Amino acid sequence: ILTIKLFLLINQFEKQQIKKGRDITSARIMSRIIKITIIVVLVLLYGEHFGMSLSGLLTFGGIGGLAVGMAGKDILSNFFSGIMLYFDRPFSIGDWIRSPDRNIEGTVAEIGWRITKITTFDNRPLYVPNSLFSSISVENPGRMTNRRITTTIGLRYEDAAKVGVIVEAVREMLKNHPAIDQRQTLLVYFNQFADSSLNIMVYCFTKTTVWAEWLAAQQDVYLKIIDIVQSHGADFAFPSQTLYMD
Amino acid sequence: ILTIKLFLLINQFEKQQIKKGRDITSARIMSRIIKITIIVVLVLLYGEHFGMSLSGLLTFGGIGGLAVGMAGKDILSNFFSGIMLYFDRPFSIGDWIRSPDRNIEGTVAEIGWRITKITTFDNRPLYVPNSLFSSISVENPGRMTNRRITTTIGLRYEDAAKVGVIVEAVREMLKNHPAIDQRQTLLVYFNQFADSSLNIMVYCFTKTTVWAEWLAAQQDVYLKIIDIVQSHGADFAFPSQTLYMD
Repeated sequence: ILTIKLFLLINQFEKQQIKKGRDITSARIMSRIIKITIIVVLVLLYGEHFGMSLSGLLTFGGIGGLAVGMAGKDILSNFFSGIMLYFDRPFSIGDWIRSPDRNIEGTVAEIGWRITKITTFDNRPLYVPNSLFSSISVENPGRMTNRRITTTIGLRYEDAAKVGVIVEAVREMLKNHPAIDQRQTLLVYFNQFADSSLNIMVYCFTKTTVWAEWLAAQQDVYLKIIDIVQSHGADFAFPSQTLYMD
Repeated sequence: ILTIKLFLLINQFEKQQIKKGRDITSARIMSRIIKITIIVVLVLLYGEHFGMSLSGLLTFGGIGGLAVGMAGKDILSNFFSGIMLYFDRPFSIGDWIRSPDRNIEGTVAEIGWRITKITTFDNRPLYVPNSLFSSISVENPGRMTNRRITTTIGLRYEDAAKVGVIVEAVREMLKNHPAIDQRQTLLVYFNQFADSSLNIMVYCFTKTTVWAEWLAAQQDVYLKIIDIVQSHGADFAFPSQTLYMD
């Protein structure tokens, strides 16, 4: 009677799957698989009243369960990480996330039990297995407080007498710029002997976090830097070489 | 009687395989393998009425099942991932899919219990084990909403006085182009001091998702950009060098 009840239940499931709309052969194969699995489980559970030697079933079930346990580790790990994400999540829907270990960059669209769906920046869907969120570092640029501007000014080696005044002028310009956050790091220093130029680092932050506003402020700063450099008699350096001719 | 029944059943299977058309020696070898496997399973299951010490079979079966369990992990994992794909699939037949972790690029042709068959873009079949779809990220360009156009305009360092007007002209041209989606990102800014040029980024989207239409729109935009740049007196920059002669 137990076998009849289980068979009728999975038969109802099978016609349910068919009515949902699916290939018939696949439904038959899945129904079989469930049939054999249920039969094996019942035989192992109900194998003493009409059963066998109590040593054979132990070994057989141990081998089968051991093989199944190592075979299904990844599928179960994904769902376990999904439960963990449900309880403790480092991001929310709509957050732009990133990782230095794997390519998962994009904005979160859906968080599921098995995979997370993320919209990339070329408008494509990306499906990430949940287990990855248990072994890699996740960065959240969507929760940033400032946008950083970093650049290098490469002057000619013959402009060594004007490095200090140029550095001071650039620092003053950055300090008086209305779009620059004055409570964050602000460094302008000459710090590198390059192959063909003397390099000056520029390192600052903007108040805004909007993409277009940050880009506009960066462009304005770059143009002002060009004007400052060219007004002091210096110039930017191309790659240079010394040629000896026969 | 059980052994006779099983032997006759697998013999019928063996002649079935032969009639299907296959090498005779391979069929004999497979029949043997099944013979020995069935004999071992029956001995371990039926080893108490005429059997042995109830400690030897436990150890023997444990060792055998442990070895078999670790030996067959990959084959069973592929089928488990096939079942998972049957129930929860991130793609469908005819979808162009991709992955940043492995080379599986192509359009899905068949989804099976063990492997997935994908048609590559040089018209070749590729067979991907199903377990890969449980540990890697899958991108679906076949479900994209827009096609992206990104490029860089490199102007000469002597064209620094015309960057703003060129940027404004390019932005206006992109804003008035009938093939550009105006509800998506649209950025045109000067954002890089390159080695030999000043770089302007162009970043926009098209309404269409068709390959040929997107390529045609991109070509039209590129030609218009060339005309705009050349009409303002600027020019594109080749790699440049400064040479000092003895």
